[PDB]
Amino acid sequence: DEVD
Amino acid sequence: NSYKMDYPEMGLCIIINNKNFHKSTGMTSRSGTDVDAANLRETFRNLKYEVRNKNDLTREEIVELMRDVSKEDHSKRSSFVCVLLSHGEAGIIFGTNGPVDLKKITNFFRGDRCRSLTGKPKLFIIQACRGTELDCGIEHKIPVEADFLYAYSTAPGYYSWRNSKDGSWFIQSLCAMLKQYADKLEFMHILTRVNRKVATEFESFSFDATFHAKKQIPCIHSMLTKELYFY
Repeated sequence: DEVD
Repeated sequence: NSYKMDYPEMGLCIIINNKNFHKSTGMTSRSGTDVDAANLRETFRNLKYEVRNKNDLTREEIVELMRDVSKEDHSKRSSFVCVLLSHGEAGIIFGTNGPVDLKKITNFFRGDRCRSLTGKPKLFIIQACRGTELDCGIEHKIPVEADFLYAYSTAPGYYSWRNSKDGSWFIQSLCAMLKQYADKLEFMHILTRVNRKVATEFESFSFDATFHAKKQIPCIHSMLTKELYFY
């Protein structure tokens, strides 16, 4: 899980 | 009451897939975005859209592409779809070398600026952050702005989540719901199913407590004037  | 989807062509589906950014921008590579892009390509291909994938476009290339597409003759096309996969901020999506205003992009397709799309649904699907908030969860005849729909992956002000292996929560859910329901549900109802899927089935896992156990709700902005059916 990563943020954009 | 339903948009005419009876034209010889369903329309264009432009997919802008920005994965790698210029070092100077300091933006991270968006691992998992290729999975999104291929998933959307196949999904929209099945709905009989003419898909065009574009990878790693500069802010200048994004504007130029949108200008050129808006200048095409869409007379024989029922609709228009643009999918943007990149970094973002409130009201903004990033080219590989800097930001572009979402308003500048969508403006090319206004009812008065793109005559061959007037009265036709113009769909913008945006997987991008809209700020840095995290959700902890809990227990003239026609207006020029008419017939646009904007399907944002996340609430205004909030980060949007992407899994490096599976793709973004939103695009994963969107393609799945289209595959399952495009032959049976109106588009707003499909997008509502996407909202529920993202809201209920996803939750971040991080070694970093700040980013752990976080949630996401997409946001539909509809200025559509008719129901949209893909069949």
